[PDB]
Amino acid sequence: KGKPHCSRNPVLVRGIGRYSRSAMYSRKALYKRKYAALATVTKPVGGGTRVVKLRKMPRYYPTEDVPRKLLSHGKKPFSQHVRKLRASITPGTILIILTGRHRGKRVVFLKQLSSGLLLVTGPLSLNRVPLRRTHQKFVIATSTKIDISGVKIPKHLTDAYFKKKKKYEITEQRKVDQKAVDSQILPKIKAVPQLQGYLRSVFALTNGVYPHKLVF
Amino acid sequence: RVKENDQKKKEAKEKGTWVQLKRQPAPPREAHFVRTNGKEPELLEPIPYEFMA
Amino acid sequence: FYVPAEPKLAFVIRIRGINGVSPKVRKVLQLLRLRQIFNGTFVKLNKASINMLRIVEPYIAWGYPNLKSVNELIYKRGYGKINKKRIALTDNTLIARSLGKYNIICMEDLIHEIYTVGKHFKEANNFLWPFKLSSPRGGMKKKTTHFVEGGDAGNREDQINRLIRRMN
Amino acid sequence: SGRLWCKAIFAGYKRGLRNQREHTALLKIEGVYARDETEFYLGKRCAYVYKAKNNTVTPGGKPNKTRVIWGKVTRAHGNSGMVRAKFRSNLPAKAIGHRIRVMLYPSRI
Amino acid sequence: VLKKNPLKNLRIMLKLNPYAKTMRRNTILRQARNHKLRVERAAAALAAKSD
Amino acid sequence: GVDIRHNKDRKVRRKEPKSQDIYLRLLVKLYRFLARRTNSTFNQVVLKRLFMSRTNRPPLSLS
Amino acid sequence: MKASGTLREYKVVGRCLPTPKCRTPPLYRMRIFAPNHVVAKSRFWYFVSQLKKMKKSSGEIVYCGQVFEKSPLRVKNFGIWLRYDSRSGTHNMYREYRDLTTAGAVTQCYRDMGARHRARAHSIQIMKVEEIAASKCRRPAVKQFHDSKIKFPLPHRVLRRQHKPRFTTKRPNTFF
RNA sequence: GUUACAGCCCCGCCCCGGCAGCAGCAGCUCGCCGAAUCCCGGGGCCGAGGGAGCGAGACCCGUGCGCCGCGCUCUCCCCC
RNA sequence: GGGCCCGGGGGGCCACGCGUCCCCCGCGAGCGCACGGGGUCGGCGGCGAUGUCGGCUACCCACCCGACCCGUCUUGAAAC
RNA sequence: GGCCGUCGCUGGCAGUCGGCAGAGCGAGAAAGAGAGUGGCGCGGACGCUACGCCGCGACGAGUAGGAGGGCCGCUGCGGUG
Ligand SMILES: [Mg+2]
Ligand SMILES: [Mg+2]
Ligand SMILES: [Mg+2]
Ligand SMILES: [Mg+2]
Ligand SMILES: [Mg+2]
Ligand SMILES: [Mg+2]
Ligand SMILES: [Mg+2]
Ligand SMILES: [Mg+2]
Ligand SMILES: [Mg+2]
Ligand SMILES: [Mg+2]
Ligand SMILES: [Mg+2]
Ligand SMILES: [Mg+2]
Ligand SMILES: [Mg+2]
Repeated sequence: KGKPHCSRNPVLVRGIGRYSRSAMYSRKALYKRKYAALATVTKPVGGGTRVVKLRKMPRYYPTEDVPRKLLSHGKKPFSQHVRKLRASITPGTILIILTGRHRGKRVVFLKQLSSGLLLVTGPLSLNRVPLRRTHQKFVIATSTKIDISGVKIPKHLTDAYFKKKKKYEITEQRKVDQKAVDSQILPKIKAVPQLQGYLRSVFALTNGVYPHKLVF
Repeated sequence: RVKENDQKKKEAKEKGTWVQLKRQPAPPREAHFVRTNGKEPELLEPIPYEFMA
Repeated sequence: FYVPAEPKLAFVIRIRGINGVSPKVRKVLQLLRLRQIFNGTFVKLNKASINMLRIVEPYIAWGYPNLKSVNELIYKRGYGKINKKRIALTDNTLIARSLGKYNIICMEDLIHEIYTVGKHFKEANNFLWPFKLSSPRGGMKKKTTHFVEGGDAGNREDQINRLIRRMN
Repeated sequence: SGRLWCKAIFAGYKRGLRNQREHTALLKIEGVYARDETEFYLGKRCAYVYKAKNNTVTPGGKPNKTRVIWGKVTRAHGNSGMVRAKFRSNLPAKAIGHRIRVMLYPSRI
Repeated sequence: VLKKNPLKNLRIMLKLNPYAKTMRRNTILRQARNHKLRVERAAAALAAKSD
Repeated sequence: GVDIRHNKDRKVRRKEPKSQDIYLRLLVKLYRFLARRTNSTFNQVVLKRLFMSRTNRPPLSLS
Repeated sequence: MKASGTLREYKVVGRCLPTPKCRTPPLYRMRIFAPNHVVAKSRFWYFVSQLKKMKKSSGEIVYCGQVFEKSPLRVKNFGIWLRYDSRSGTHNMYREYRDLTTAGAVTQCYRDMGARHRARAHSIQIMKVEEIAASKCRRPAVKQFHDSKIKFPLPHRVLRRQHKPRFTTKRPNTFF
């Protein structure tokens, strides 16, 4: 019985600790921490008491089984993967969603969600784009930012809030959340000159415009 | 070399020092110092051509 | 002036192919265990070895390798001739199981034995299968002439490290 | 309300002089004519759009006659802003000198 | 066994050479310390450009 | 390419008896097991000789 | 030799290895212009085998280091004494260049001997490179740059970068 | 003609005169390198194999993240 | 420089027990992390009953690259 | 790096040894998870046509010619289905 300390030596490089194991032996203080030395349930029957069996043996065996497979190690499921971002996508940046039905719309970034997706809302007043998820890869990042650091994005909306159910009818919670985030963002994009007209516009490549050449 | 190795193997057996008896190819020559004691090295020049024939 | 010791160890890479080779050149190339193009071996130098490398100079490129070249060759292209089979050096138990009778029990013992050419260089080297190196990235200058006359054959002394890194 | 792709020409296949290796395609993206500028397009998804006789299904829409072969810009070719691309089905030689679309969307910005 | 590269994989290297752990722990500490000394000498040189 | 002569890579030594008689093949099934599972070199020689032809196991007279 | 890249200049010294006949053999030094130190040691043994009864296996190289330019920011006048095989006969030349470094002037000499006389690097033996005062120069192409008030336009500036606009609209200017 | 209203070159004495700095982010004035070498990132192609067991013992029949390999916390006690 | 950097008067260490004597000056346990004996997700999105989905191979056509007619005798055959 | 075959290791497996039980023989270091005598719950995949199954390495041009394997093909006979 004890409270857990954190890991003493810092992550110097990935997989390499900053302190060697003698300095770590001294830091843990191991010099003074030496040490030396269901399947059955009885049930009454109205007979006697039977001893019933939990997980009784199977009644059907298929004509052939596959063998078990070996043990790999670094193969985590999706809900335990590490979630990256770019350095160019920061909360407040303006993005260009490229692929969906909102192609080319200049649209405001809110937060990195739990599944890695971008909570992304270029306002429903301007873009006609809701509180919507997008993907990091399928988004170009414009270097045009708002100081959104002082808004209260709600805690209840997360990756399970935007995941599909099964005619899609707009619930009232979508409207209330859209308003409660829209009214917090929209004065900060009105506080910048001509940013709302930039958000109403759509992105288009035109003649002599090459994406390797024009910077944003 | 048979006779000399018999002499070198009977000797240094009671003494116990291990003595090399196989021949060995000519090694790379070991590091050494070269003394330019006083004088500098003489500068060599390609000679110009002159047609003796 | 300090004249350093003449180098005891050479990495020999075969640069020319398998077609149209003289019988004495073919015999010496198969005594150095160079049976493909871009195969490599470590050779210790002495009067016998240097004349064997003189007799096959157009077909080999060789020089005097670095310590880092020994490190990358043993760690990345390092395989062992275990039970007359090419088995990858992925554990020190493999090196110990064959060469432990020479007190060579880890990868570092074998690297020390190859680089600082030891008493048991023959067995640590013959434990190593010939190195299977790729084509030189960037390329060759010219395969057919000597390094001195602007090519790649022959002794390129310290400069074999630029081509080990180019090939390994 | 505009163009969301870049204009590339399917120049030819990856070839030696007397051998062509048609699993790899060669693409000439418009406006890039050096290897310094081709670093943008590597890994971007390329597409050969073409229209045929019979209706085929469209994801998110009604059946049209337009079809595609999707690709991937793999690595730079040559020294002058040419590039290699590798598609799921190898491109027809019907498409030599015709337009393929190099999309922006596998973005690295 | 899949030959993993010891020059890439840190732990295949540590399975083969455990002293590479301290050869690599040193020269992270060494190089960061020398980079601190480089920045500090540059800051003293800029102060001497002021002074 | 590699310069090995593939001339003598196949060793023509006898792997199994050419006879189809079932008792000799049962004795071979017994000594295959004894040859790979004992450390003895008797069983290798006896396994080898149960493969060989009639002219390679000649009759041994009584004397 | 393949006179490749830029030549470097080397101080290669060496000697015959000692016998009990001569206990301490004398050291011989040369100035080798070479791409690298390996071909510089080879070119050393070339000229030493010509001048002495000395081969590589009966001798040794004691020092081989690059000698740098002691003034690489001064434009200087180099006179190079040549020896080259023609198609017919071999010839002696004096020849003048004007570079910052001696290795640069000898690189320029190899390019110019290959240019004018179609002679390749194995024909050419550099025997003497000497930096030369501006009053002692013999060749007029070098002497015309010895003007304190030198002044000239860049008259007909043919433009490069021709394919960056492959298809331009204005014809290019060439007067600048 | 010889410092004058520009400069260049050499020698001697000044601590190799001294202060940077240092094969230079004056991001190219000229090299060889890395046990004297490490970190991070981007693109491409691939994913073959498939009963590796762990702990609990004849005082028990559990369970499949198991070897080698690296090191994390707790079985001491405080402080921020 | 080398001697475990011989010996005496702020950083790092594959260094950690108690006692007896000569000489020199063999069982601690558990729990998570993982560059660790070859890929998985305990992540998803669309379209589908009269006009669409799949079907490499086999039917026809087109394009790019390739490509002379087989047997034979011969040193050599697409051979006038 | 994947797959096909060949060759080699004359490599591995008869150990499917189960309340008549104890699940191992990859491991740098000639040889034993030896036997002795004094001080509740009834369970545990696949396999092995051993002419079979399995695992490692390297290798693969071919005329004339040689040899092997064909669960390639034709016609009749003894058996069998
Ligand atoms: Mg040839
Ligand atoms: Mg390249
Ligand atoms: Mg030739
Ligand atoms: Mg053959
Ligand atoms: Mg044969
Ligand atoms: Mg054609
Ligand atoms: Mg005929
Ligand atoms: Mg005839
Ligand atoms: Mg004829
Ligand atoms: Mg014919
Ligand atoms: Mg004819
Ligand atoms: Mg082959
Ligand atoms: Mg064949």
